[PDB]
Amino acid sequence: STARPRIITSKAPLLPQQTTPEQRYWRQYTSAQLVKEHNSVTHISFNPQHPHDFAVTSSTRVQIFSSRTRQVIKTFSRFKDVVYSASFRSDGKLLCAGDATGLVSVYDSYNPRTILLSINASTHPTHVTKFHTQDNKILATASDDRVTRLWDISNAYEPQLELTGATDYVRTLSFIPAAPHLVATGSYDGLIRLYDTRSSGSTPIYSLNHDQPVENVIAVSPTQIVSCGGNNFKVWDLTSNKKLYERGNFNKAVTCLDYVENFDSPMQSALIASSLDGHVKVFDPLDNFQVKFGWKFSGPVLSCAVSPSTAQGNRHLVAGLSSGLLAIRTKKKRMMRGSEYQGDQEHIIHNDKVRSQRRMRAFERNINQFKWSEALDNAFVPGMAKELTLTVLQELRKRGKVRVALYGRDESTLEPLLNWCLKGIEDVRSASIVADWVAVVLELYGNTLESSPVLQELMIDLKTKVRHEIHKSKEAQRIEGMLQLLT
Amino acid sequence: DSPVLQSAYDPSGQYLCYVTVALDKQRVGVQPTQWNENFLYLEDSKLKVTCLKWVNDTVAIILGMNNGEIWLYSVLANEVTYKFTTGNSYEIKDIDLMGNQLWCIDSSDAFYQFDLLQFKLLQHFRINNCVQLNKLTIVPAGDSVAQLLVASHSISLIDIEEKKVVMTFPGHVSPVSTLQVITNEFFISGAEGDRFLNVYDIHSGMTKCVLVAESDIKELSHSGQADSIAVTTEDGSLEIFVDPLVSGNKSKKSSKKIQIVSKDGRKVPIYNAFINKDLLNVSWLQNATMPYFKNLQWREIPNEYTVEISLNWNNKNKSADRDLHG
Amino acid sequence: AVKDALRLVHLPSCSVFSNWPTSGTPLGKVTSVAFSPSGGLLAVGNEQGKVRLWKLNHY
Amino acid sequence: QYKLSVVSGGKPALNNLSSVTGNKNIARLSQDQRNYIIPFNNQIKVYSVETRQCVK
Amino acid sequence: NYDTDFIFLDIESTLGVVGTNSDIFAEQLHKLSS
Amino acid sequence: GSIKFWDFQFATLNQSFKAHDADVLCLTTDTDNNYVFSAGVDRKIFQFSQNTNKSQKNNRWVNSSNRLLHGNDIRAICAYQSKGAD
Amino acid sequence: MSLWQLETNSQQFLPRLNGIIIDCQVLGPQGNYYSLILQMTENNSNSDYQFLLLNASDLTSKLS
Amino acid sequence: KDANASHPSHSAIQSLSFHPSKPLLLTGGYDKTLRIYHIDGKTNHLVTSLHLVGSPIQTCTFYTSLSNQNQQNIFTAGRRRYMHSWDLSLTAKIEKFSRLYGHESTQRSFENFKVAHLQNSQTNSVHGIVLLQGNNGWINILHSTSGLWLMGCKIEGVITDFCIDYQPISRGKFRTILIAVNAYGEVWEFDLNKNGHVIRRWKDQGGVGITKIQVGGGTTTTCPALQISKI
RNA sequence: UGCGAAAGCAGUUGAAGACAAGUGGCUUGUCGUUCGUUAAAAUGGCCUCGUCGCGAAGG
Repeated sequence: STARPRIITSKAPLLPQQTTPEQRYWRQYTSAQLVKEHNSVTHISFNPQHPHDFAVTSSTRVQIFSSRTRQVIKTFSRFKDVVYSASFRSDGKLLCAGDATGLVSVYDSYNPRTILLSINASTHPTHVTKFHTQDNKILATASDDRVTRLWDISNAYEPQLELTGATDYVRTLSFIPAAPHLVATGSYDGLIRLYDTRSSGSTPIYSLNHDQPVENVIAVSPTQIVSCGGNNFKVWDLTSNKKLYERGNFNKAVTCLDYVENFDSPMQSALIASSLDGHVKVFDPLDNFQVKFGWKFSGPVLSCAVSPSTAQGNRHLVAGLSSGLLAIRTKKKRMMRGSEYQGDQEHIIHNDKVRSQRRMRAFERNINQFKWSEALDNAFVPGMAKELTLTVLQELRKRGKVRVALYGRDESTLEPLLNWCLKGIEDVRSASIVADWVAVVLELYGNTLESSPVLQELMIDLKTKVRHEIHKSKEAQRIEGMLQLLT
Repeated sequence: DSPVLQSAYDPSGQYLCYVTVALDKQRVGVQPTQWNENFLYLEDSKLKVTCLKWVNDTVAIILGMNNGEIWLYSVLANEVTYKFTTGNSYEIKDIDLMGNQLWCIDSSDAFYQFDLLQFKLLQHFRINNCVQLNKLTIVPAGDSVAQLLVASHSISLIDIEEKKVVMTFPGHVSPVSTLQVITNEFFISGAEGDRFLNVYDIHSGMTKCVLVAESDIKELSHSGQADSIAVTTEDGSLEIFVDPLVSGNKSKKSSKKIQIVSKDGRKVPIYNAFINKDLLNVSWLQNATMPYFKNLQWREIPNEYTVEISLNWNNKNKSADRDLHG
Repeated sequence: AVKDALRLVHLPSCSVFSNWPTSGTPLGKVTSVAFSPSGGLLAVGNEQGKVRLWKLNHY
Repeated sequence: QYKLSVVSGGKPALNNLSSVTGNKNIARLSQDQRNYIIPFNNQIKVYSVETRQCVK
Repeated sequence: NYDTDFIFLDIESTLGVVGTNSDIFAEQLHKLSS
Repeated sequence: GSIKFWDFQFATLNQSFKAHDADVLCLTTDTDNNYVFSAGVDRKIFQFSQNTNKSQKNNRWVNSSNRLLHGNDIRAICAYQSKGAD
Repeated sequence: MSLWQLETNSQQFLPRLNGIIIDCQVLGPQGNYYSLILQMTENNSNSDYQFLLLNASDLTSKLS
Repeated sequence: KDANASHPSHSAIQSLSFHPSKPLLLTGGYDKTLRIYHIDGKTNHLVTSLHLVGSPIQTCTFYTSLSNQNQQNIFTAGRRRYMHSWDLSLTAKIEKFSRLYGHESTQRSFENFKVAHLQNSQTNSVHGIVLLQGNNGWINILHSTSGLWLMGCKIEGVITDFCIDYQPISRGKFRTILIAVNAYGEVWEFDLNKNGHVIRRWKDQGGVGITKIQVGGGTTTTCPALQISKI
C-alpha cells in the first residue's frame, strides 16, 4: 500500500513584488492601535533590562506603557515646562527626563511621588539626556547652551566632565558600545564629534561631517555608527574614519533612528528610521543598508522605537507623530494514573501512531470519493475562494473529464459555471481553464442553448468579455512590441 | 539477587551446569561457554537439588539432592542415567569425586563412599567431633583416597583407614562455603557473609595467608598451579588475586577487579567465573535466566575493569518493514 | 470495588475457604487474578500498581 | 587489459505466456516459512522474510 | 561511473562494468539439541 | 437495508446481510424456500439463494444475484410458482 | 487488491499498489501471506514486473 | 516475594496471565506498557518489557498454537479499535490487527477479547481465533494468525461476557463451543467448528445483572493444552 | 504508418477462412482465424488505525 496524495493548491506564479522573508516577518505586525496624546510625541525610549515597558515624552507629561496590555500605566508630570528627553538606565530602574526649564530630573521607575535627584543644568533647555551604557552612574546631558556635560549621579552637585567643542545646538549623544571611554555627539552644523573621556574633553579627537545638520547619532557596532540629518542617513566607520554608506529614500529630513541586534528574525540586524514625512522605514545593515519595508502613518512621524532584542512577549513597533498621537503596530508570539507514563525505564518502545491529517476539504473528499459532478457543484459554492476553485478545475481537467463532470446538467446548474467564468476569464492565471471549460460546455450543450433562453445572455456578455479581453491583450502585445523596440 | 540457585563449571572451562527455579520446579541446564536449552525439570518443590559436580569415558553431572539420593545425570542424552542412594532419607549436603571414588557427606553427619563404575555403596560411617558437615574434598596426591578434608565451621582433616581426625584448623564464625585444595599442600577456605579467605597448610595447621576482598564471596576458582584465584563477590564483582603465595605481608588485598556495567548505566552481577592459564570466563545473567559469557584476557587488562555490554534500554523499535517517519 | 474483596471457594463441596483471605492479607483493591498452569501459583494484581504472588502448598 | 563483467540482476522473468497459465507466478516459500526462493532471468535469489536482504 | 570504470546496460536488463572430547561433545550437543 | 435471517427456535440471528443501500420495503420467497427476493426503496431487487446441496446442508444463504429494474422505487413484491408457471 | 468474503459478498480494499495486478494468491501454511505479481503499466515500453508478498495481519508489505 | 519487585509498575494491573508451559508471568496495565516476568519463589525478574505509546491495554494474554507449539504470540488490546500481536522467538516486531473486514460498525472497541483454538472439521487444520465483544449484541470471531473475519454470532440484549468450552469428539478431534451471556441471564451456547448457529439456549435460574461468566475445570483460556488430544 | 519542431510533411484502406443470426440456397454481423501493407455500453468505481493509605493461612 501507500498513502494518499494531498490535493495541491497551485498558488500565484512569479508576479512582481515577490514575498521576501524580511517583509513577511515585518508584515505579520498587525493591530495598529492609535492612541491620542496632548501634543507632539517628541521622544520614545524602551526598558533595557526587562524589555516590557516604553516611555513616551509628550508636552509636560511623560508616560510609561507596558507591552502586555498597551495602556498607560504610569505618568510623570512634575515638569515646569515642556519635557524633552526620556531615557532609562541600563539596569532599568531609574528614568532620566530632561525638560525645558533646565532642571533635568531623574526619578526611579513606577514611583513618580519621589524625584530621586534634580540635576541643575544650564539656563538653556536640556534637550537630550541619557545614561551611559557600560557604566551606570554617569549621565550625559546636552542642552542648547552649545555644550554638553557628564554628571556623576552620586556626586550630583558638579559637572564631572564639560564637553564643549560643538558650535550650534548640540542635540544627540551616543556611546561607542565597546570602548566606554568614547562618547559621540551631534550638533546642528553637522560635524558629528566624539571624545575620549580620559582626555580633557574640550576638542574632538576626530570629527565626521554630515553636510546636513545632523539629527540623530546612534551606534550599531564599535566599528560603524549611523548618523542622520536631512533626507538621507549616512553610516560612518571609526576605524576607517570615513563615510561608507548613505541612503536617501525619503522626502523630508529623517528625525529618529534606532537599531536592533540578534533578535528573533530572519533579518539579523535592523536599523529603522522615522522621517518626518509619514513613513518609517527599516534598513538591513547586513547587505549594504538596503531598505526592506516601510509603514505609512497619518502625519509627520517624529520618533519611533522598536522593542529590544529579548522582549519575551508581545513585540512592539511604536512611533510618536508630531500631530499629537501615537501608533503601536504589534506582533504577538484515581483510575487513570498510568496514562501519562511515556516509557522511561521499559526495554523496547514501539511507536507507529499515525498523526491526524488536517481536515480535508469538501471538494477534496469529493474528488477522492470520485463523485465528480458533486465535486464541481460543491466547488462552485460562493463560500469558496479563487485559488481553490482554480485548483479543483485544474484537477478535473488533469485527472477526470470535464465531459463527465458536465454529462448530466441542465439549464439551471450550468449557470454558476459561466457566472464564475465571467469573473475568471478577465484575469491572467485562470483564463485558459475558463477558455477550454466554456468551450467544452458549449460543445456539449448546443441544443439546450437553442431551447433555453436564460444562459443566452450569459453567452452574449461572455462574448463581450472575450472582446474586452482580446482588446486588452492586443494592446499589451503592442506594449511588448515597443519594449522589443526599446531593447 | 540471583535467580540462579547454583552453578558449576566443567574442568577446562567449556560448559556451565546451572540450576534455577521455574514455577516450583528445578530447571537444570547446561550451557556452552564459547545454544543448549532442552534440559530437564524434576518433579515438585520438595525435591530440590543441594550440590552438584562435574565428571569428565563420558561427560556427566552428579546432583546430590535433598531427599536422600545422588543422581548421575548425562548431558548429551537428557535423562538421568543412575540414581545412587543411601538407606536414609537425609539431605546430602556435598559430593566430591576422585577418579572412580565418590564421597558424599550427609546432613545427619554420616559419610558414604561410592563408585561410579560399580554403582554400589562401599562404606557407611560417622565419626565423633564433627557435629555438622557442609563441605568435603578428596585431596590430590594422585589416587590418594585417604586423608580427605571435611569442613563445617572448622576444618577437619580426617583419614579413611585410621578413620579419625588427624588435624583440626580454626574455621570461621559462619558455616563454611568454599573449601578447595590449590596445591599438594595448601587449601583455600572461606565462609559466606565474610570477606576473608584463609589458606591453610595441610601439614602444620598454620594459616599462611589471609586474602581479603571488598565483599563476601560466592564462589572461587583457581588456576592449575595456584597462582591466580578469582572469586565472585556478592555485590556482583570479580576479584582476582594474582600470585597469592609470595611475600602486604600476611593479608593480601585484591589485585584485579572486573565488574560489568552496561551501556545504560546499570550494573549487572557476575556469578561463577573460571580462570585457567591466561583467560577468564566471566558469566552473567542477561535476561532473567539465560546467561551469557565473556572470554576475557586475564593478565593484560588493568587493575580495575568496567566491562561494557550493550543492552536494550530505550531503543526505538525500527521495524524491518516500516520507516523512521512511519 | 471495595478493599480486600477476594475469596476462594472449594468447588466440589462448594464450601468457602475460611482461613486464608483474612484481614491480615494485603489483597488491596483486587483487579486481576490468575492461576498458574501447574505450579499452583496464584497471582493477584491490585490497583496500587503491584502484583502479589501466593503459592498453594497442595499442588 | 579491460574486460566486461556482468554484475547486477534483471527482471524476475515469470512464466510470461499468452494466457497459457492462470498461475503466472513461480516464486516459492520454503517449508520453514522464513525464506522466499525467487527466480530471475539472471539470478536465483533467496531472501529471508524477517530481514528482507538477499540472504543468498 | 566515477570510480574510474564504465557501466553499460542490456535490454535483457542486466548491468555490467568495463573492468580492469569437548569438541566432539559440543558437535553432538549441537546436533541433538535441534 | 440489513436483511437478517433469524433462526426461529432458539430465537436468534442465523446470519445477516448489509446488502441493500436504503430502506428495504418488501420481500418474498418460493414454495420450498430456495430463494428470498428482497426489494427496497433504492429499487435494487436482489435474490439470495440456498440452491446447492452443501448450502442447504449448512442451511446458509448466499448473496447470489442482483438486479436493477426500476426508475424510482419498489413498494411491494410477490411470487408465484406452478408446474407451468413461475 | 480486493478480497471478498463470500458469506456477505463484502470486500476489504488495498487501494494503491503502484502497479496493476497480474497474479495473486495465498501461500501460507494456513493463509497468512498474500503473494502479488504487479506490473507497473505506466510505461508501455517494457514488461517490468514487481514481486511482493505481504502478511495478512495489517496488510503491510514485505520485500518488494 | 512480590511479583512486581524487580521492576515497578505504574498503573492498575489490568491483566495477568501465564505462559501455558514456560515460567513467564505476563503483566499489563493502563500505563501503556506490558512486562513479562520470570517468576519463582525467592525472587522474580523482568525478561522483556515492551511499551506501546499512545495505546493502553485493557486486556493482554499469551497464546500458543496447539499444532506446532512454536508460535508464542501475545495478544494485547486496549480501549481503541486495534489489538496488537507480538511474536516470540527471541528488538522484536509486532503487528497491528485493525481491520474488521465486512463489519466495521459493530466494533466500537476491542476492549474485551478471548483467544481459543479451533479445528476446522473437514481437515484438522487447528488454528487460533480471537473473539471480540461487540456493541449491540454481537461477538465477532477472527483468525489469530492471518486476521480474516470468519463469522460473527449475535445474541440480543447486550453481550456482557463469554467463555470458551471445548469438547472432544474422537481421538484427535474436538469441537469448541462459545457460551455467551445476556445482561439478563439467558445465555446462548453455540458451537463454531461448523458455522456459528445456536445449539442450545438456556436461562440462568435467577440472576439479573450478570457481569462475568467463566467455564472450566477441564481446559480453557487460563490453562490450555499442548498436545491436541490433551483436551 | 515514416520523417520532423513542440507545426507539418508523404502515404494505408485488402485477400482468404471459421462461426452466428435472419430471409435448400441467399443478405447481415463477430473473430483468444491465416497471409500481406512501414499503415463506450453487465448499477460496477480506491479500507481502517482522532479515540476515550497500612496489611506472609485474623486484629
